[PDB]
Amino acid sequence: AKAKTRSSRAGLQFPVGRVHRLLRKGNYAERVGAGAPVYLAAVLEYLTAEILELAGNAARDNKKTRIIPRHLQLAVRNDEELNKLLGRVTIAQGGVLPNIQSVLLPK
Amino acid sequence: AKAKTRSSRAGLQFPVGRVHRLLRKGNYAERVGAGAPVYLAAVLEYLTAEILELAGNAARDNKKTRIIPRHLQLAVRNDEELNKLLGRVTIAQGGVLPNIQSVLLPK
Amino acid sequence: RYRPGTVALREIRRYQKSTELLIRKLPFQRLVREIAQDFKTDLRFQSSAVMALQEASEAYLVALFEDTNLCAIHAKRVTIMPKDIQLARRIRGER
Amino acid sequence: KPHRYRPGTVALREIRRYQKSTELLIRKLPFQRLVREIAQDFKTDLRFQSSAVMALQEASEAYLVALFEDTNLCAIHAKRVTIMPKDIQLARRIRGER
Amino acid sequence: HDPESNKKRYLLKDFDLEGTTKRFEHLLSLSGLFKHFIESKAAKDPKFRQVLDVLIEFQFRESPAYVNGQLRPYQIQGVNWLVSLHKNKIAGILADEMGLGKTLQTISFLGYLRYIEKIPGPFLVIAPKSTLNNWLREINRWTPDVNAFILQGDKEERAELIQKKLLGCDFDVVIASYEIIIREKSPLKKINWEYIIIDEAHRIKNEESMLSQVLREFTSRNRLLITGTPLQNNLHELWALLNFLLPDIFSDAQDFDDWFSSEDQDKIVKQLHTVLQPFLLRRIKSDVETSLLPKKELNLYVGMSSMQKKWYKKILEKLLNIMMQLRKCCNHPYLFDGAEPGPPYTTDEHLVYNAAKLQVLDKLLKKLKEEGSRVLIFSQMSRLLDILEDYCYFRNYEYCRIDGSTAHEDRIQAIDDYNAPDSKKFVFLLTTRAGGLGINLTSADVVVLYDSDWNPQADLQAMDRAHRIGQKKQVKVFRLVTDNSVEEKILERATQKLRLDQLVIQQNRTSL
Amino acid sequence: TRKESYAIYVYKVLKQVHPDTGISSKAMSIMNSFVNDVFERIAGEASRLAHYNKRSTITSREIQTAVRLLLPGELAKHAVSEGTKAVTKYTSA
Amino acid sequence: TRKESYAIYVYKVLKQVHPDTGISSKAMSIMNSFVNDVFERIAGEASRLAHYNKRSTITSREIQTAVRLLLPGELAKHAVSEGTKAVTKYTSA
Amino acid sequence: RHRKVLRDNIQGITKPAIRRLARRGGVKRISGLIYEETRGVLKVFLENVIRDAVTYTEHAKRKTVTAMDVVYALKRQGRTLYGFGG
Amino acid sequence: GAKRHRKVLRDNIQGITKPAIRRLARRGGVKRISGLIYEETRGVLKVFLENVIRDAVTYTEHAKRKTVTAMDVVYALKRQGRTLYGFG
DNA sequence: TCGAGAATCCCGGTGCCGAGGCCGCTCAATTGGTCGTAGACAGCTCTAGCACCGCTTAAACGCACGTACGCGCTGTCCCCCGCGTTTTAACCGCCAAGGGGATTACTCCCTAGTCTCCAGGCACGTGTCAGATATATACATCCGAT
DNA sequence: ATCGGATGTATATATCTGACACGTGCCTGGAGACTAGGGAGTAATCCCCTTGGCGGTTAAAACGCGGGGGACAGCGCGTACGTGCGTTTAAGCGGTGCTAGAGCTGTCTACGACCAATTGAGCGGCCTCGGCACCGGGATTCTCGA
Ligand SMILES: [Cl-]
Repeated sequence: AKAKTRSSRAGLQFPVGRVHRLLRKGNYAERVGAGAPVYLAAVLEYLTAEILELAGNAARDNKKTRIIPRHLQLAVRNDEELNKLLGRVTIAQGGVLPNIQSVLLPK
Repeated sequence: AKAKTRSSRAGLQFPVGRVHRLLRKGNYAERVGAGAPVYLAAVLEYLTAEILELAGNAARDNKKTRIIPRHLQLAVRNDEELNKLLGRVTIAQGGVLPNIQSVLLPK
Repeated sequence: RYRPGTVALREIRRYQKSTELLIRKLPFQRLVREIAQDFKTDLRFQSSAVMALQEASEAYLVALFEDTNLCAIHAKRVTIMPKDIQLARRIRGER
Repeated sequence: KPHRYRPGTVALREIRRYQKSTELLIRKLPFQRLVREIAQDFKTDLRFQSSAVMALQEASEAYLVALFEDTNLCAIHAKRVTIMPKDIQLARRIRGER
Repeated sequence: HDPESNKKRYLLKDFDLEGTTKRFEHLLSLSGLFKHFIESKAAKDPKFRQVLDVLIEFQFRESPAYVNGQLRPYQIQGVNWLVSLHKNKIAGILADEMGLGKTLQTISFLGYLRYIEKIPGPFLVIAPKSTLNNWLREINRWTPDVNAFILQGDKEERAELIQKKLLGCDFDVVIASYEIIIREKSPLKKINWEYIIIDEAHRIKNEESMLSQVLREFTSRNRLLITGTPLQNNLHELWALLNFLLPDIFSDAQDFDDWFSSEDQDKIVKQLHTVLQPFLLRRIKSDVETSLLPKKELNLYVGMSSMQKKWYKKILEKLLNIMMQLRKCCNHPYLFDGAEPGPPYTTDEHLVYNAAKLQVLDKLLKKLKEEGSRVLIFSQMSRLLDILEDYCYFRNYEYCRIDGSTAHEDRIQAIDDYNAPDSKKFVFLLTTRAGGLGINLTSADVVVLYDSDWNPQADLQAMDRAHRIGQKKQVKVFRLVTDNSVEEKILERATQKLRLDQLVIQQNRTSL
Repeated sequence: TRKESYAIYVYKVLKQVHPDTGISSKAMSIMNSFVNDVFERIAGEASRLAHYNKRSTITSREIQTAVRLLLPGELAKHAVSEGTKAVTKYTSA
Repeated sequence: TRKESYAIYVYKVLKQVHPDTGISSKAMSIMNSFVNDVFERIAGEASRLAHYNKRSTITSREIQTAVRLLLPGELAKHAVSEGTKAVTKYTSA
Repeated sequence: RHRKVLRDNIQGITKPAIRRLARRGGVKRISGLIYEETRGVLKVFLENVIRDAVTYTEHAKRKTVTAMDVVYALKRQGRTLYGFGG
Repeated sequence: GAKRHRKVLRDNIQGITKPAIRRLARRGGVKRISGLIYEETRGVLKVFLENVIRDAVTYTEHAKRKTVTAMDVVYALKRQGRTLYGFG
C-alpha cells in the first residue's frame, strides 16, 4: 500500500520511528510496546515547545531575532518549574541572572 | 563429570553463578563475558571483607560480639574512603559520629 | 542548680551516643498518613514503610541542624535562628 | 582636583557589567597550560582536544561563579560585605564537597 | 598639486578585455608553448576560451633628470625593464641579491611613472616593519618633491592619519607594514591603487596566508613584487608568486606542478627558463662584486660522544613526542634533563668532551682566537645557544648575543658595540632566522653554523650577515654535522633544495 | 559517517511557536543535548520501573509514570495530557 | 514466593575475617543492601561504558574500568588487584 | 479510609522532639522561632517523598504503600536508605 | 652562568591571575574581596580540575585511545553530577 | 545642597559569515505475514493492616526566675579600592617536517548463546542456648556554690 | 581555694530471645555439543597534532600611593533563652477481632519479535544574503563635591 509515517498518524512533529529504535536498542527492556514511542515523542515535543517559546519571548525582549545560548539560559532560569527540572545543568556560553544583593547598594 | 562450581574454581566465597545470572537478566548488555562475573564477585567480596573487618574491630572496642548497625556506621564514618563511597547513603538505626564544636565547650 | 549550658552539653553527649528514634511514633504516623491523603484517598501503609519514612526524615533533620550550627557559629553566635536554617538550605541547593 | 568615585561605585558598575555579558573570564592559554600540567600527573604521553579544554573551562568557570555566589551569601550572613577564606571554607563544607 | 583631482582619482565610484588580450598577444609573440597555461585555463574557464581565437623603444638611456644622484650603470636597465613591464600590461618580480640597490631603483621607476606619465599617485608600498623608516628616507631624499607617511602608531593614530591624508587624499605613496595592511584593510580596500609594491616577497608563499588573501581583495591595476630569494622550498612558491603577479595567466597549480615535475629533466628545464624569462630578474653580487671574496665553506663531519650515543640510541628505541629530539641528541645532550648529573652545577670542562660538536668547536675557536678573528655562531635553538653561552663563560670570552627575544634597543646597542671600533668581543651568539636583514655584522669573519636548517635560504641569509658589503678579507663557513645521524638527512634535503633553486633560477641570472 | 540529531524536529517546532525566529547553531546543539538528556532520564526511569514489577515490556503506562515522577507539577500534567492525546489519536488512526 | 539473598556469603566471609563475632539480622540486612547497591552501581557504569564504546558485551576490562571509576583511590587499587588475581586464578583452572 | 480525616497534625512534631534532634545535631542553644521553620521543612520533605512513593504504589496497581516503594522514592530523590530491603 | 635552567615559572596555578578571580567574583556579585581569597580560589579550582580530569582520563584510557575528547569530559562531568549542555 | 562630568544608551553605516534553503542518494522506517509467549483476567486464600480498648507512666505543658548573650553604639586602625604609569604576555600570523592516531573496509575464528539433563547448593523450617537486656548497689567524678 | 550533690560508670545477677546448627526439597547452576556473529586483526588514509623558534599589537596585569570606610574590639543593657518543678496528657503496650487485598495459580489470546521488500525521510554537500557585531558621535543619566 502507501506509506504513512507514525509521526503523521500521531500528529506529532518528532520521529516516532527513531524514538522506537533508540528505545529498543538502548538496553532498556526486552520488549517495547507500540504506544511507548508515541507517548515519549509527544512528551519530548511538549517540553521543546515550552522552552523554545520562552526563549523566543526573551530574544524579542532583547530586540534580536535569533535564539542564542544567552536566551536559553535566561529563559530557563526565569521559570520556576523549568529551572527546577534543570538545576544540575550548566548551559555552555550561557551566563548568570542579573542579580545584586540589596545590602550592597549605596545608601 | 564432577560438579566444580566456578565460585570455588576462582577461589572466591561469593557466588559467581548468581552474579552471572543477574548480569544476564538485569538488562545491562546483550552479551556478557566469561570472566566478568568472576571479576565482579571478587570486587564484592573484597569490599564486604574490608567493611566487615572494621565493623568487627569496632564491635570489639565496644566489648560486644555480634556486630550491629551502630558498629557498621562507626566503621564507615571513622574510615574516610568508605565514608566517601557512601557519602549520600543513610544507614537505618545507625547513629551520629560523636562531635562537638569547640566554641560550645566551657572555658 | 546547674548553669545554662551544662545540661545542654550533657544532653548533646547523651544523644550522640544513642541510636533510637527521637520523634514519637504515633504522631509521625498520623502526620504521614494524613499528608498522603492529598495524593490518593484510602491508602494503607506497611509498618516498615512508616518506619522507613521516620528514619529517613530524622536523618535528614539531624544533618540539617548539623549545618545550621556551623552557620550560627560562623556568624559569631551560639544560638541557631531561622535565618541560619534558611541559609543552610539555600546553600545546600534546596531553595 | 581630578574627581574620584567613592569606594564602592566602580565595584557595583563591574558587577552589573560582568553579570550581563557571557564571555569567558579566565584567559585561554593559562588555563590550557594548567590543564596539561594537572593531567600529566595521571597519564604521561597524553593529548587533549581544543573542544575538550573548552568544555572543561566552561564547567570550571561555572563552578567558581556558583561558589562565589554562596561565598557572598555567607559573608552577608556574617554581617559583612567582604568575603574572606572562612567564607569559601564554610560554603564548601556545607555544600558537602568537603 | 591638485588634491581634489587626486580625490576623484582615488575613491572607487563603482573582465578587462582589452589589456588582457594585449597581454596574450604579447606573450604569444614568443613561443606558443607559453600559451599552454592560457589554453588550459580557457578549456576550464569558458569566459576566456572565446578570447584566444579572436585571431615604444623607450630605452631611457640616461639617469632620470627629475631625480638627483647620478645612477650606477647596472640598474638603468632595471629601470627600463620595469618601464617595459608597465607598458606591457603585465606584472613582474625583481629578485636581486639584497644589496644591489632596490629601494632606489623602484623609487626611480615611481618618479618616472609620475613625471612622464603624469600620475601623482596613488601607490602602495608594503614592507616589513624594520625597513619602514628607510623607505621614507630615500623617497624624501632622491625625489624630495613627493608626499608620504609611515602610517603607524596607536589605533586612534592610524585612524586620524587615514582620515587626514589617505581618505583626505593628500599622498602619492603610502608605506605600511604587513600587520598594518591586515589591520587597516578597510580604508585601503577602496583607493583604486595604481601599483601595489611588496618588498621581501617571501611573506607571500603560502597562498592561504591571510596576508595573501587580503592582497587578492585589493583593487589595483598592476602589481610589483620586490624580493631577495624566490623558491625557498618548492615550485609551488613560484606558483603562488605568479598567481599574485598575473592571476589570469596563472590559475592552475596542477598544470605547473605536473608539467614541470622536477633527459626528462633536461626536457623540462629547456621549457622552464623560457616560461619565466619576461617576469623576474636576478643580478649577481659579482657584477660589481668588487669585494666580498667568495665565501669559503667547509664541513666538519664530527662523530658522537658516549653519552651522546647512549642518548641517541635511547631515543631511537622507546614524554618525548617527535623526531626533533634526534637532532637535539646530536646537538648537545644537556638540552635534555637527564644529563649533567647532580645537581651540583659546575661550569667546568665536563662540557666539551661530553658532547661531540663542542670538542671541534673548541678546537676551532682556539685556532682562531690565537690569530685574531671573531665568531658569529648561528645555531637554530635559542635554548641550545645558552649552553654555548655557559661554555664561552668557562673559557671567559666576550659575548654579544641577539636571540629571538631581545628587544630592539638591546639589539641596536649590541650590534653597535660589537661593530664599534675595535673592542673585546670574541664571540657573537645569534639564532639563525632572527633580526631581519638590516643587521650589518661586517666586523666579524667567522660564521660557524652549529646547526643546519631544512631550507638553505635561511643559512644563506645567515652568511649574508657577514658576507654583505663591508667585510673585505674573507668569510669562513664551518657547518657541523654528526655522521650517522638524521642531520645527514636534513643536510641532503637542504642541498638538493639548493640544487633545485640553482636549476630553476640560478641559470636565469647567468643570462641576467 | 551518518550522524543523527534532533535538529530538524526542533526547528519544525520552533517554526510554529514563533513562526519568524531563527536559532543559531549553539542554541540548537544545546537543545539537542537537552532532548537527549530528557529522553535518557525518562527511559531509564521507565526501565527501572518495569523491572521493579517483574514486567518485561515498556508500555505507555511506564512512560506516563516516568514523566509523572520526573517532571515538576504543572509542567508534568501538561506533558501527561499531551502524551495521552497523541496516543489516542494514533491508536484511533 | 522464593526470595534470595547474600546472607550466606556475607556470613562465610565474616567467619574468616573475624572468626569469633556474629552478626545481627538488621546488620545482615544492611550488608545485603550494601552489596546489592554496589553491584547495581558497578553494573550500571559498565553498561554505560559499553554503550559509549559501541561494544555489545560487558567484559572484565569494563568491570575493571568501572571499579577504577567508582571507588576512591586506595580502595580502587586494592579491589583491582584482587579482581585480577581471581580472574587469572579462575582462567588457569 | 473513613478515618475522620484530620488537619493540624504537624504540631505533633513537638518542641522537645525538635530540641532532641538539635542536640543530636550538636546544637547547644536554640532560639524560639526555629520550631516553625523545622515543621515547615519537615512538611516539605515528607510531601516530596510521599508523593513519589504513592506514584510507585499506584503504578503497580496496588493500594498499600510498601517499604520498597518508600526506599525507591528516597533513592530517586538521592537519599539511599540501607536496612529495609534492597 | 649556571642559567641553562632559566626559570621556576610560578609554575601554573598562579596563572589564574587575581584580576581573573576578581572578574569571577564580580560575576558572582561580590563588592569587596579579602586579600587571601586569591589563594583559596586557586586551591579549590585545582581540586575540582583534578577530580574531573581523573575520570576523563580513565574514560579515554578504557576506550584504548591516546587523546582526550570533549565527549569524555562531558561524560566525566555527568558522572560527577554536573551535566553540561552544548558539547554533544 | 546644583552644576560639572564621565559613563551609558542609542542612533545610524558597514561587512561578513553563518543560517537556511535546495538537491541527490541511501538506508532505516513501513508494509504484510508468521508465530510464540508475556500479560490479562478470575479465582482462591490467608496474611497483614486497620480498628478499637483498657492500663501505666514517661514525656509534654505551663509557669517562675535569673543570667549571659545578642545586638546596638563608639572608636580606631588598616587594608582594600580607585587611579595612574609601566611592563608583559596572550594572541595572531608564520616556518618546517613528520608521523601517529583515528578512522573505514574486510576476513575469520572462537566465545557467547542456545539447547538438553540432572544432581548438589541453597533456601525454608525446625529446634536450641548464650549474648543481650534489665535491675540493683556501690565507687568515681565533675560542678558548682562556697 | 575546698565539701556536697548529682550524674556517670562498673560489677553481679536473672530472664529472654534471636543468632545459629541442623536437616529437608527442589530448583538452578553445571556439564556437554553446535553454532554464528561479534570483535580482533590488517591495512589504507588522511588530517590534526607535535617541537622549536620568529615578529608585532595591544590590551591586561603588575605595582605604588592616599586615603576612606569597614572590620574588629570593647562596652552596656535588657530581653530571651535555659533550668526546675508540678500537673495533664497521650504514647506505648498488650490483646481481640475482622476483612481487604497481596500474592499464586491456570488458560489463553492479543500483541510484540523477526523477516523480506520497498520506498521516502533525512543527512551530507553546497551556495548565498540578511543579522548582528562594531564603530563614531550625540544625547542622556547618575555621581559627586560645592
Ligand atoms: Cl637597499
